[PDB]
Amino acid sequence: QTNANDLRNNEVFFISPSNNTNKVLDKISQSEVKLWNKLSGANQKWRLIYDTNKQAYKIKVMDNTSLILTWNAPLSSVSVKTDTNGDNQYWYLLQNYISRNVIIRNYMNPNLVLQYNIDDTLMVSTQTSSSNQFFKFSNCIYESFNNSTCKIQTSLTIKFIDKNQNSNNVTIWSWNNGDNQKWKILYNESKMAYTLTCIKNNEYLTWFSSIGNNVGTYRTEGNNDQYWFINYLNNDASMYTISNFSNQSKFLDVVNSGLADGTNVQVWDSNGTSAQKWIITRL
Amino acid sequence: QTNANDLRNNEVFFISPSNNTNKVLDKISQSEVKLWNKLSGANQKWRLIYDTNKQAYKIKVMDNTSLILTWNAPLSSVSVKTDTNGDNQYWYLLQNYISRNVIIRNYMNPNLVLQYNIDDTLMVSTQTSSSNQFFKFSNCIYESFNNSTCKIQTSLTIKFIDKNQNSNNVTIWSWNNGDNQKWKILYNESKMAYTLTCIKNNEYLTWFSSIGNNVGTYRTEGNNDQYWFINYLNNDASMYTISNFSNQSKFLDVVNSGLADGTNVQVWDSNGTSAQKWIITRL
Repeated sequence: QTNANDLRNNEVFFISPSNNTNKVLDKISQSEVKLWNKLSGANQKWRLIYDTNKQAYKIKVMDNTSLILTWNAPLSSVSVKTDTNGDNQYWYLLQNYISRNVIIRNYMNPNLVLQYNIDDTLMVSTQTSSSNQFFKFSNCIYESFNNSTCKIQTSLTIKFIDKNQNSNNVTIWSWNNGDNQKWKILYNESKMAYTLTCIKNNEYLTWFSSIGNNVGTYRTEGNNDQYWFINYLNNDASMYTISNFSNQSKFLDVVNSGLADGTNVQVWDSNGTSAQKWIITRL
Repeated sequence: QTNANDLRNNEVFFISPSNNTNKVLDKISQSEVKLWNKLSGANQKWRLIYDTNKQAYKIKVMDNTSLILTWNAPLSSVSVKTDTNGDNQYWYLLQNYISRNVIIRNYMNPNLVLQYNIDDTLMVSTQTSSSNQFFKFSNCIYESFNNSTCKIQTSLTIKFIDKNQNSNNVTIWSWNNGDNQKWKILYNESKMAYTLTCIKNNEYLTWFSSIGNNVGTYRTEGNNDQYWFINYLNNDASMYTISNFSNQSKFLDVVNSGLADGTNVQVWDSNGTSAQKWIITRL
């Protein structure tokens, strides 16, 4: 139904066993992983990091530890460990087109794939036709927010994305409960990106690409500068970046990290600062 | 760039080694397969037949022999043999999202995948990280006809799809070299189906689906009855079926198999007759 769960570089996923949508791959401690009941905590979320030479991925937990899924060669166990770029920490993600099921096949020893056991433990094993070696990937951000109305807070202070009443200009402002501060998030299948639609005027959060660096709202023309990528912070699934479809380097940004009402929301070159960190919450 | 090469049930493909797009899997004799340089024979074309229970496919050669790709258990050789629905004749097709490369992994013994050797022979083997176990799949019809102008002959007699002068109607007619007998075929990424635009008037071949069985031409609105699926005959890649996106059971049909100039063209329930068999030729 959607291409939003495709195995894209730099997206974040729940990894579930094919036999149970309510369990997910879960970092349970400093080193151990297991299948666990789905709670949508950061320790159940995994960023894919593709290497184009190997055609394989690293699988990184998003609880801010930066640990990656690791085959404990020469044993049959798996863990989460420091990224040392080991062959044993790379995994092919090879997908069945119809069912969407994926094998997670080790790069160092491609005889071996990830397997889930009856008792919810994980291991690597030689390959069989059992469903205990098939997993599904669901994109966390799409699950959280697609076709949903949201408040969007700057990390800098308790202030939200606000469309001006006279202008179509976007600023940060305190919570009014106003429709000018509420945004309908919707994935576009064809662009493979999001629109954010102000509830007040039913138009798209827009980087005015022609004019300069200003972000406001604008007509629903579907121009390139009206589409956005929404991701978690590189290491941390408690906050989000919002970057523009027209230029990936351009991130939604509070001008000069201004803390007060009315301070302008723009796009700015990618920098890692708190000015470009946001908190999207569903209403 | 295109979803047209996706590993769809009931499509026909060239199967290429990842290291060379000019080579394809070729049935060279009654029982043997080998990589060969890409030519135009139906012995280099393979239909996928998916089993929902197995999550795997049979891979059927299209030279009208009906033979399918077979692991010669317990040896390491492969061949083409009579379809017995053997576990050794089913193959998982598991694909890498970014590169589009596919492993061809045996259902009976999933330790084993198809491998191409430097001498162009094929075998099965335990899995490695080598490019010699990665294949590309290219949809033959898309490669043959996308964005090209074609003539379309009924199998019944040497006559062609023809938009009449005085109406929107389509019939079969003897060849005039007329613009009204020429059809631009173009795949639509969203619909995952083709349009056929009459060169004379820039209109889509269209089933008038609200009011009867008639096929003619109509304005480029992009309605469901203006899109078509183009496939080879189930067994035989010298001829084609053309069926309607609106309702897949409705196939392009020469009314009552009339052989004469002006015989109407319609859609009709799938029945395997010569009236529903066409010959598409690129001009």
